[PDB]
Amino acid sequence: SHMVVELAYTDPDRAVDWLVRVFGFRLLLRQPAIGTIRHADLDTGGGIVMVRRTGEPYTVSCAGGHTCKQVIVWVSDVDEHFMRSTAAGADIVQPLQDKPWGLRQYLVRDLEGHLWEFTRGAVAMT
Amino acid sequence: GSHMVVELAYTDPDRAVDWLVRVFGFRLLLRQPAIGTIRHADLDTGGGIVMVRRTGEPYTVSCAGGHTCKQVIVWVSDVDEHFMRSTAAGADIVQPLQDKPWGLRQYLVRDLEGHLWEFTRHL
Amino acid sequence: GSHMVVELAYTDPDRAVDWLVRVFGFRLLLRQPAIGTIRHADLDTGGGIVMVRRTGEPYTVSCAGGHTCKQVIVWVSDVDEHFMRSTAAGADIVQPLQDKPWGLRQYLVRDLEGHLWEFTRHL
Amino acid sequence: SHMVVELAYTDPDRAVDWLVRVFGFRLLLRQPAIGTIRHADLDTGGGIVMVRRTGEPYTVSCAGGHTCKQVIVWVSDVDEHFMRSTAAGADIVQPLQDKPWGLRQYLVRDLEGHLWEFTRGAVAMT
Repeated sequence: SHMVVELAYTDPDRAVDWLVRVFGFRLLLRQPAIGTIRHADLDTGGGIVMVRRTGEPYTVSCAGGHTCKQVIVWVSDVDEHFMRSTAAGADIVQPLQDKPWGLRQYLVRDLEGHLWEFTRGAVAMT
Repeated sequence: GSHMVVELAYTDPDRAVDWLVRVFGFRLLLRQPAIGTIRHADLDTGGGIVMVRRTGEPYTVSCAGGHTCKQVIVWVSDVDEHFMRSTAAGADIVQPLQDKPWGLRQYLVRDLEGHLWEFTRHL
Repeated sequence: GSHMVVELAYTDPDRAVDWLVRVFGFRLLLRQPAIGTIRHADLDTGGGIVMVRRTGEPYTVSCAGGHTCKQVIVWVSDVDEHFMRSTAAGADIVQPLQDKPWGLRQYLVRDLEGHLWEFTRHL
Repeated sequence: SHMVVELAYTDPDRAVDWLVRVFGFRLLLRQPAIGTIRHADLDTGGGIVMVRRTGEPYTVSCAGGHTCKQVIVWVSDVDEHFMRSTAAGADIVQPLQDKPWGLRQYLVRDLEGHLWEFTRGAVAMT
């Protein structure tokens, strides 16, 4: 396979900071290294997303082909995640709930209104 | 030492693994969890891995959207013997084995979920 | 006898083939056309085929839409030696080689077009 | 990798017949075998498409997840293709033209308004 998820923000500078603080993401790579952000790769703890500016020339050759509005992230500890987001006063759309199909999850909007869903042996044959 | 992994979503991974092993002759490498219904399985094709996942439970971060039919492309050495096994197993043949411009010998089969598999004699 | 084929679109297939052979150690199996710039190339990974295509020229019938970045998943036997070659070639490392829950050793690299490649020590 | 292209029609019966006659497609598989069409696979001469009803229960488990409105088909003989479509009086959106990037193509709408685009050595190393 599938697409890399890419997110477009009016200003990625504040978005990167907001996502790291509220959602506990970590910055892996940023471009340019110094100054205003044109591109950044963030570890969500359930995979990486690309964040970019709405418009401009793109730094990545295959970028700008799609833009995601609703992201699904699988997280190890969803309660602690839920606790950090609400303590920061994020726009919770749906409070943390057990779903009678073996999942617990919540919905939340980020600082620019994009919807995020956060949700929670081996036998090798030979 | 390298293996390309192709991720495919199935409604019933238990039945999909069984089907894929029986019909295509893939080999189960790994299943998760150990007990009960499979949520995730890795299958060796002999040249690449098929990662079977339950619908709605992708391998990594994803954008929200529907379960769609995938086209899978496979090169095989003996496409005639391959077609004969697929047919004997009762698979749904979409395009029967035929010659195509150049040296191509290929056929097309739909799996139990509806994914399309194209098997070609090394193109 | 089987080989899974993974199709990937590149703006400059000539440079992509060169890059992929040099950086990842893939092997050129086939190029089309014979003379001039490559429009299509097949690359052997040792366990699966990468089909390089020019952007806007897909392998088969398609729905209209943009050129997007793909995530490619690869299992490797010696991920340490693999990471050392990628780095020496100057590839853009997104996630440096690290241990992850279970027995996982993986890293992530972006290719010249921007596709993401995840290399893991047999998961 | 990519999706199979699936097309939804108000009545697939007429659509299948129309596509075979005007666009020169060939029916590979139909469901059910007898009676009204719920599902059909058509060879376009540049790959296969799935055609189905708008709604209903689906016969294919992975179907109904997407629906394509604009299809791109690569054809060996685009002039003959163009000639057959116009002789049948299909809604040509864009007449057959050489494009200064090495391609010749035309745009055309089908009987239910979906947009179709029709467009036109080996060295093994080892």
